[PDB]
Amino acid sequence: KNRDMPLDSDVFRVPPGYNAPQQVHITQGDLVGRAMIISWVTMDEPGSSAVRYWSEKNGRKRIAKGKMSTYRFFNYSSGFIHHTTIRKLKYNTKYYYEVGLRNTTRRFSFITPPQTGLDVPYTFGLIGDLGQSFDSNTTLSHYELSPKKGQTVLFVGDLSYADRYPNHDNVRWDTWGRFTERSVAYQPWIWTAGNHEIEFAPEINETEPFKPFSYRYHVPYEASQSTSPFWYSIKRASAHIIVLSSYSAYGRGTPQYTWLKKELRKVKRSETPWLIVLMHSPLYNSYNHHFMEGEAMRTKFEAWFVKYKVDVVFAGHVHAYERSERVSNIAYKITNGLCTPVKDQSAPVYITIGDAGNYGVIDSNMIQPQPEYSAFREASFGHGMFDIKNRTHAHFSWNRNQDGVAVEADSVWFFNRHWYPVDDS
Amino acid sequence: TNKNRDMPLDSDVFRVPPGYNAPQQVHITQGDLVGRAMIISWVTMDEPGSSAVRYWSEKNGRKRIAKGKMSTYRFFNYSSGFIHHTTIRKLKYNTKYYYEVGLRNTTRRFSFITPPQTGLDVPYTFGLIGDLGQSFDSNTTLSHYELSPKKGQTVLFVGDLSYADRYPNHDNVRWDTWGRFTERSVAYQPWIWTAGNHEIEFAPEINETEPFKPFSYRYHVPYEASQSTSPFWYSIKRASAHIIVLSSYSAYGRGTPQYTWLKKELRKVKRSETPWLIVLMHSPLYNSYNHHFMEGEAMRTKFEAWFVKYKVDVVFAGHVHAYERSERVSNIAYKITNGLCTPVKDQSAPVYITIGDAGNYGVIDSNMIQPQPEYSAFREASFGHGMFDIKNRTHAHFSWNRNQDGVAVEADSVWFFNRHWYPVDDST
Ligand SMILES: *[C@@H]1O[C@H](CO)[C@@H](O[C@@H]2O[C@H](CO)[C@@H](O[C@@H]3O[C@H](CO[C@H]4O[C@H](CO)[C@@H](O)[C@H](O)[C@@H]4O)[C@@H](O)[C@H](O)[C@@H]3O[C@H]3O[C@H](CO)[C@@H](O)[C@H](O)[C@@H]3O)[C@H](O)[C@H]2NC(C)=O)[C@H](O[C@@H]2O[C@@H](C)[C@@H](O)[C@@H](O)[C@@H]2O)[C@H]1NC(C)=O
Ligand SMILES: *[C@@H]1O[C@H](CO)[C@@H](O[C@@H]2O[C@H](CO)[C@@H](O[C@@H]3O[C@H](CO[C@H]4O[C@H](CO)[C@@H](O)[C@H](O)[C@@H]4O)[C@@H](O)[C@H](O[C@H]4O[C@H](CO)[C@@H](O)[C@H](O)[C@@H]4O)[C@@H]3O)[C@H](O)[C@H]2NC(C)=O)[C@H](O[C@@H]2O[C@@H](C)[C@@H](O)[C@@H](O)[C@@H]2O)[C@H]1NC(C)=O
Ligand SMILES: *[C@@H]1O[C@H](CO)[C@@H](O[C@@H]2O[C@H](CO)[C@@H](O[C@@H]3O[C@H](CO)[C@@H](O)[C@H](O)[C@@H]3O)[C@H](O)[C@H]2NC(C)=O)[C@H](O[C@@H]2O[C@@H](C)[C@@H](O)[C@@H](O)[C@@H]2O)[C@H]1NC(C)=O
Ligand SMILES: *[C@@H]1O[C@H](CO)[C@@H](O[C@@H]2O[C@H](CO)[C@@H](O[C@@H]3O[C@H](CO)[C@@H](O)[C@H](O)[C@@H]3O)[C@H](O)[C@H]2NC(C)=O)[C@H](O[C@@H]2O[C@@H](C)[C@@H](O)[C@@H](O)[C@@H]2O)[C@H]1NC(C)=O
Ligand SMILES: *[C@@H]1O[C@H](CO)[C@@H](O[C@@H]2O[C@H](CO)[C@@H](O[C@@H]3O[C@H](CO)[C@@H](O)[C@H](O)[C@@H]3O)[C@H](O)[C@H]2NC(C)=O)[C@H](O[C@@H]2O[C@@H](C)[C@@H](O)[C@@H](O)[C@@H]2O)[C@H]1NC(C)=O
Ligand SMILES: *[C@@H]1O[C@H](CO)[C@@H](O[C@@H]2O[C@H](CO)[C@@H](O[C@@H]3O[C@H](CO)[C@@H](O)[C@H](O)[C@@H]3O)[C@H](O)[C@H]2NC(C)=O)[C@H](O)[C@H]1NC(C)=O
Ligand SMILES: *[C@@H]1O[C@H](CO)[C@@H](O[C@@H]2O[C@H](CO)[C@@H](O)[C@H](O)[C@H]2NC(C)=O)[C@H](O)[C@H]1NC(C)=O
Ligand SMILES: CCCCCCCCCC(=O)N[C@@H](c1cccc2ccccc12)P(=O)(O)O
Ligand SMILES: CCCCCCCCCC(=O)N[C@H](c1cccc2ccccc12)P(=O)(O)O
Ligand SMILES: *[C@@H]1O[C@H](CO)[C@@H](O)[C@H](O)[C@H]1NC(C)=O
Ligand SMILES: [Cl-]
Ligand SMILES: [Cl-]
Ligand SMILES: [Cl-]
Ligand SMILES: [Fe+3]
Ligand SMILES: [Fe+3]
Ligand SMILES: [Zn+2]
Ligand SMILES: [Zn+2]
Repeated sequence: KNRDMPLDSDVFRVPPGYNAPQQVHITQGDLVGRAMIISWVTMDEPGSSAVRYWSEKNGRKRIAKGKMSTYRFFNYSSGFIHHTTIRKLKYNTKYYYEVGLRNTTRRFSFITPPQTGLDVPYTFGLIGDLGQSFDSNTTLSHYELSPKKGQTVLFVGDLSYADRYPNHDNVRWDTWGRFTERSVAYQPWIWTAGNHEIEFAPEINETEPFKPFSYRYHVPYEASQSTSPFWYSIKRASAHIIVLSSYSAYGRGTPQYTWLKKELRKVKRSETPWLIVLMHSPLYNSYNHHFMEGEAMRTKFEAWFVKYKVDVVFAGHVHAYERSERVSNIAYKITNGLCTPVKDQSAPVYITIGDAGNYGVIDSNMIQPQPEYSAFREASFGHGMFDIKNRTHAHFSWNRNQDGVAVEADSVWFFNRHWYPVDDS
Repeated sequence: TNKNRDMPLDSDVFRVPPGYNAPQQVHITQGDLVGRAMIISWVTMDEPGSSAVRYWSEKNGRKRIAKGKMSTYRFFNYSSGFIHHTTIRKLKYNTKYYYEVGLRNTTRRFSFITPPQTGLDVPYTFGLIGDLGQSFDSNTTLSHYELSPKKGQTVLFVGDLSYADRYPNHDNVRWDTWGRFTERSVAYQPWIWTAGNHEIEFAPEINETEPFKPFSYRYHVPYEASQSTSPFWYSIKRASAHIIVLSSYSAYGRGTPQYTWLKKELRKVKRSETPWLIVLMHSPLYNSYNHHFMEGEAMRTKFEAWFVKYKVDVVFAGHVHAYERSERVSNIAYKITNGLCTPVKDQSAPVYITIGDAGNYGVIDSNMIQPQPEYSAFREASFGHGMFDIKNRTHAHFSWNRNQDGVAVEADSVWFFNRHWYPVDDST
């Protein structure tokens, strides 16, 4: 039943050297891709928050300075968490960066995206509910061996599953950071907050929602004028990506509601044709597990997604894969009986991709027969790839952990809802 | 937009209590779970002053001192005066107490009457006031409440207090005036506070990004007494009623603090101690007015089935500037593809009452969905207030009084039959 990887697993090895940086991870640090947040932990002493970096093209070494933080959770004391934003990066350029400049230096690299534009191709990985089981490791292996070559991971929430351990044993956040480093140190992952990040534990006097996650994983939320790390937007290549918080407030007048309504107004499909929404809890879901948990946010935001021609909504939370038809359920007025989802070519596709591994359990129970709103579903571990070719075409594919790394078990062409709104069913 | 109907600053209801550093904007609310405590609140403008409260019952008369805390805030270019909150505890039930504030310079005296101990057949009269504001209509509603022959003993307040956020930069002076205006009631009987959308004051354009800041500095609630982690949701018991206060503009997704709190809190209700189970929220789950139609749908998906499972007697809300009383219905059978989305009569469900018509800034919400739906019993766009008069464990009498009527006329009334002790069809 415990399918979590043991503490002495190779993927959790501590990088050697006195105060060697560990749990190194990067994410986009600005609105348009010219910056990068570099994050890592030192365990032996605070160390330096400086990052040394240079482009392959110019080879000029520069230093950026950041900030160190620590937290406590019950009887756990963290190591020294560093976050440093490197700025004014050149587009479409390979950079190297080094952390741990005082004692044990470690070097990594990333490639900045091209400048935002109509036809800029870009390959997004889709990972959800990863955890640290053996299944999780297989999914990560399949992602990094994919011939499609993902360039940025859109991560739809539920990271370490540390909160399943006694007192949320936050050592299991540290192991998760060491395990995922082999990917996220070299390409950004775009973070969404899920229910396993809430860690609301009044019984051990831990009452601040999202505390361990928010200390460890920073996002560039001020760059889209959000007032909270849990909802924010970034642009990358031909995509505008909106990250939402299933477990924050979204009533009319609340910060998240206000921010999203204004952010949708700011989207420019003439600059980023692909409009992508990330959230943890799926609004369309025909699995037994968490059935209808997404109704609340759906009543608030579904009609806006249709009005603004969102291309696709990605969610996790359900430990399985599902791809909806383009559907809407926005005509209900309490007493008019109109509560059945209908085919709606102006609506986004809703994809559930929470099947990366969690702690080793798949959600296999489905409502039968498959409802008309659901196009394809399967209870298998795996990951997705959203591969943009240009302003009109993107190719989505789903890869199963039991298939070869080059095998797509589901795949479908997306026709852009703004630039090429022809029926893609 | 809209003609300015707010009472002007030199109005008599806004007069400053005289004397150097005289306490103003005095208000009280229940300070504990069961009614043996009171939070005393007030503002001093000239200097910090003392947070001490001198209090004594009229029977014995032994004078005691409770020590509280002082705080201040800024909002854009506004700086608050000095805000005091002080909790008097271990009071005797059903007892008149005198209390005094301003002990260093200008003392002012007030009084309150503690409720009886909680119990199955304890009568008690609650006023219902929503979306009050500080227009001339607001002043009439409060006058009608004060003059009611039924004698309200505690106000259940369903949100939208001062409407200060309608002024430029939310001119927080209009919080002070509202405090001075409502003192003539709330300094002498508790008002039970619910947070509405006008308390959010989310104003990133002037760098004020902390939800509820002015409200939460000025109005405290005994939220830790029900083991809540936030002032915006909590519960209290008073006489024969168990009152649950919820926050429409906080998170209530599964696993969130409020959601988790409410689910545990409902399990603590014991209808043999407090037979009347009452919920307050700002945004109504049932509402057949065009203004804010279906805004309550999100919370309804999370909580309506719980209200029916625990046989809540009544849910009070404001937000819509009008009056409405539902039938006992539920709409909890929907499963996406089973097509069951019409409310049905359900004798385990509460009655939903919208009572957000106390005045606001002088505007009534008169556009209604047509025809009146089956789930709506009575609706009318008039300014007024309600009274929930508990007689015993089986009967409570609700009445609605209109500002255009005499203070003793009820344009709507209905006997509530208790859902635990007497679940009889009380419709119409
Ligand atoms: C943060 O708080 C956590 C919760 O308190 C700490 O974890 C607890 O740490 C205590 C140690 O103080 C553990 O208790 C001990 O468990 C010993 C284990 O022996 C077991 O080994 C065999 C292996 O085959 C088992 O099959 C069998 O169960 C056997 O008992 C035990 O020998 C000790 O007696 C001791 O106390 C046990 O006895 C009590 C007396 O009645 C029992 O009531 C109780 O069941 C105790 O287990 C405890 O198990 C552990 N709890 C959990 C949930 O993990 C944590 O401590 C840190 O982590 C643990 C795992 C240890 O390594 C500990 O040394 C370390 O400090 C705290 N962390 C920090 C940083 O402070
Ligand atoms: C935006 O991106 C999308 C997705 O990539 C583009 O759509 C693709 O466009 C390419 C062309 O650029 C299409 O590939 C071409 O397909 C034809 C037809 O293939 C079929 O028929 C063959 C016989 O006719 C058959 O043998 C074959 O197996 C298949 O069944 C191929 O003939 C063609 O290959 C030949 O031409 C190229 C070009 O010189 C040579 O290099 C080859 O050696 C061959 O001689 C080529 O592979 C592809 O099918 C499209 N994909 C999809 C999913 O539609 C899109 O292009 C635009 O839209 C398509 C539909 C066409 O109208 C394009 O011409 C058009 O540009 C991109 N949009 C823009 C504006 O670029
Ligand atoms: C972690 O990294 C710091 C900074 O690089 C180390 O501190 C530095 O250690 C050097 C030893 O190689 C010190 O310089 C040496 O001084 C001698 C004569 O004093 C000179 O020949 C020449 O300048 C040498 O480089 C240097 O002063 C020191 N810098 C400080 C303390 O700011 C640190 O070394 C460890 O801590 C210091 C306090 C010493 O005790 C070292 O022996 C010890 O290894 C590094 N820490 C570890 C654990 O490796
Ligand atoms: C508001 O209330 C404060 C506190 O009561 C007043 O300040 C206090 O004034 C006392 C004199 O009335 C000061 O007396 C001190 O104690 C003994 C007697 O107990 C004196 O014999 C001795 O000389 C001390 O000075 C007391 O120090 C002072 N407390 C403070 C300042 O914290 C205040 O009075 C105003 O300020 C004081 C300083 C005097 O100048 C008064 O004339 C003046 O009115 C009160 N303010 C007002 C406007 O009423
Ligand atoms: C709880 O409180 C309700 C409301 O006050 C009680 O119901 C009321 O009981 C009164 C008896 O004390 C009734 O008054 C009498 O009415 C007749 C007309 O039929 C008059 O001629 C007579 O002079 C009295 O005025 C009153 O009508 C009634 N009100 C309602 C709305 O029903 C209730 O009493 C209990 O239930 C009622 C239905 C009767 O069975 C009563 O006998 C019985 O005690 C109170 N319940 C409890 C448990 O205390
Ligand atoms: C708000 O409503 C209240 C209650 O209806 C009004 O109170 C009335 O105003 C003052 C007290 O605030 C009282 O004034 C009295 O009348 C003469 C003037 O004719 C005055 O000179 C006397 O000294 C005396 O105090 C009046 O009796 C009182 N009425 C009551 C308590 O029933 C208040 O005016 C209203 N304010 C606004 C702005 O609408
Ligand atoms: C997780 O998956 C990786 C990648 O498949 C495994 O990496 C292997 O590590 C061993 C020793 O650590 C090497 O000898 C192999 O060459 C690696 N395999 C590949 C394909 O690179 C890793 O062992 C897995 N860890 C766990 C705990 O399952
Ligand atoms: C379907 C028609 C348009 C959608 C709803 C817009 C109309 C609501 C605005 C209003 O007419 N009234 C209330 C109000 C005040 C201030 C902020 C509000 C934010 C959201 C809501 C109300 C607010 P009110 O002024 O009555 O308090
Ligand atoms: C059966 C005991 C063995 C281990 C149990 C640990 C499983 C926790 C994580 C999980 O497997 N499921 C979460 C979940 C499941 C069921 C109900 C839930 C209700 C509220 C929130 C989450 C819920 P998750 O958030 O991951 O879906
Ligand atoms: C305060 O006001 C506006 C917020 O929209 C902005 O121009 C200014 O930079 C803000 N100051 C901050 C965020 O420090
Ligand atoms: Cl270092
Ligand atoms: Cl809402
Ligand atoms: Cl939810
Ligand atoms: Fe999960
Ligand atoms: Fe209102
Ligand atoms: Zn989840
Ligand atoms: Zn309102």
